[PDB]
Amino acid sequence: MRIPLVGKDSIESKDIGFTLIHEHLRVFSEAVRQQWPHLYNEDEEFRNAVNEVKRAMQFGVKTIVDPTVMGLGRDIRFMEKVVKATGINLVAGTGIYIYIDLPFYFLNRSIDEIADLFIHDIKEGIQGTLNKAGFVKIAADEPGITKDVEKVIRAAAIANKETKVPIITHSNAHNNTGLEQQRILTEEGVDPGKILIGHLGDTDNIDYIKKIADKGSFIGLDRYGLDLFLPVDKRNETTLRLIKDGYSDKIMISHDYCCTIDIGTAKPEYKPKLAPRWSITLIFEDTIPFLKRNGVNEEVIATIFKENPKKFFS
Amino acid sequence: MRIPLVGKDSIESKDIGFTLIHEHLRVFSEAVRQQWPHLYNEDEEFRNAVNEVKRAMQFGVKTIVDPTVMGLGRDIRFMEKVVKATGINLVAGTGIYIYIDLPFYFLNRSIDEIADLFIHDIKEGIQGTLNKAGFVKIAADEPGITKDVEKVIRAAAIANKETKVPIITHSNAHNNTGLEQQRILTEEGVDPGKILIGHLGDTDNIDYIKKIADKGSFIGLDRYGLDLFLPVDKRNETTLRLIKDGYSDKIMISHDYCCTIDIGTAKPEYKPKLAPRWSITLIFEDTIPFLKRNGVNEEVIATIFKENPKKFFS
Ligand SMILES: [Co+2]
Ligand SMILES: [Co+2]
Ligand SMILES: [Fe+2]
Ligand SMILES: [Fe+2]
Repeated sequence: MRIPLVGKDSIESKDIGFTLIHEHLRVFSEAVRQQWPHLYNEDEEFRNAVNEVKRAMQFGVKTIVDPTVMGLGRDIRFMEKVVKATGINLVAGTGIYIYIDLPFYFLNRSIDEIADLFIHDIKEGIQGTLNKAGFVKIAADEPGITKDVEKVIRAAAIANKETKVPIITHSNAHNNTGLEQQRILTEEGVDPGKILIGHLGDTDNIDYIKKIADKGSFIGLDRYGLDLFLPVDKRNETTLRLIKDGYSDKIMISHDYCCTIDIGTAKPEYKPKLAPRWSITLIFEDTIPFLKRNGVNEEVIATIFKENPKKFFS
Repeated sequence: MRIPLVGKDSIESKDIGFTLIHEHLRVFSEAVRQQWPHLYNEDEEFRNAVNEVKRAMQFGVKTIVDPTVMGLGRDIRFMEKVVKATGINLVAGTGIYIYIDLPFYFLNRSIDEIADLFIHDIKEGIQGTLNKAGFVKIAADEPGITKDVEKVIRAAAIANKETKVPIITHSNAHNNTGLEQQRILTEEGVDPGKILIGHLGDTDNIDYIKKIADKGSFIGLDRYGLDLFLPVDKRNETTLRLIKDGYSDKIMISHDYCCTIDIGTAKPEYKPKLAPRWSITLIFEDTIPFLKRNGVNEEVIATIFKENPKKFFS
């Protein structure tokens, strides 16, 4: 009776268990898939998602939070089927993922109208189902905090204030967008501890990363495996340094893995150089063992993957 | 047989008859409708489109060309439903409607891959049906010819050269985008006579409009009713001037009417202010009568609404 789950009764936050806070069962461009269905294979997508979730569960993952929202091809019914086939705790979200402008629908519509969409998903349910959103996802990237990006951020703040769900962000680690997202959300009255500023693991600039944590928000070291953003070894070094400097209670770790994704960058022939070891279980194979043999106590692991998510959703 | 029609056998261009070259049965943002179905009412959308098309047919319209493509919510099955209900000849298109960047799908994809999508729709069919595209639609607006906009234009050229279908554009009448579209397409080897440069009726700058006509392309005086872009009377004066100057061989006229559109700008409360007399039959009620009492004969009306679309699709 707190965190809504796809295809299940809602759960208390104290019962979330070991959590992967940022993974995607499937990502696609809504307009492309609608216009050219021949490009997609739902059987393969389902197979890939089920296989990955099953392996995560074998490593002890109890809950997966999937920030696929408008602009990334959120499909609650696809998510339902994956849950059915695996028994995973899956937290679905609402929100809008844009880099520049909103869809034309939003021309001459207020921030209130946008927030209403989020509240609908949180209180009523997603895409005509009774599966409810457990959080709001927003984005900004290379283009910075544009007018429309800002509208979406302020709409997310309204939704959090009304429903108490936390906010997960996508940011670009190199241009201050994460710090700006946090600033705007907190100014709108969002509790800093209800914000996860995403993709900060894409940089080794620990001074910037600590600024965000210092202002009270979780920091997303959340793209493990995506070497094109930052290699695994450098991520590991950065994660280890943050832990040693006392930032464990702010750290969240994940892969941002896409069991299937439709962008051209994700073509199989680019995998070897861009993301050779990227999968939903890389941290069990590399990161966690690495931390443990570099003096990191098990209590820190519990904090990052259990306590922090519990707090985020409380 | 030459021009494919939705839900009908293809027709020869000589049988196209009185044509509205740019009208929309329904426009929506794909991602918004997919994520928040509660905002839409397909019954109402269907009724609106059927009612408008029936009135157009009563006034002698034989064929409607509907350039709703990716980015505007093309839905071939909705189009089929309207054809069945009305008996209209409906030409559907392929293409991409963007102002700034392509959907993320297109990250690291070639211009050829884009063209392949268009060729698929033209040669195989649209959205898994046997209804084929009869033209390619591209756009550019206030942001100008961005890198991604330019890719789409060049993709349209490949599609035209390969399949001979014509190209219809959306442009901004005030920033030279129409002229640039024409230049890029012709430089790629597209026959200027297979291009309609759209939304030129949004300006009363006849020197600009004539520049495009002189270069061999049709000029889209195609937003009659949309006063916020240019009021009916000034459009009429511009149209009449171009006709008196001898340009009826390049003129195409339409409303760009949307029987339903989901953008906030089109909320009913704004209609009286922005587009009070906008509908799919305005040119029958105002424009054509206006031209006639200004000495324009039935032959010129025939050239614009029958002969020009015939040539365009030949
Ligand atoms: Co992201
Ligand atoms: Co247009
Ligand atoms: Fe993500
Ligand atoms: Fe249009």
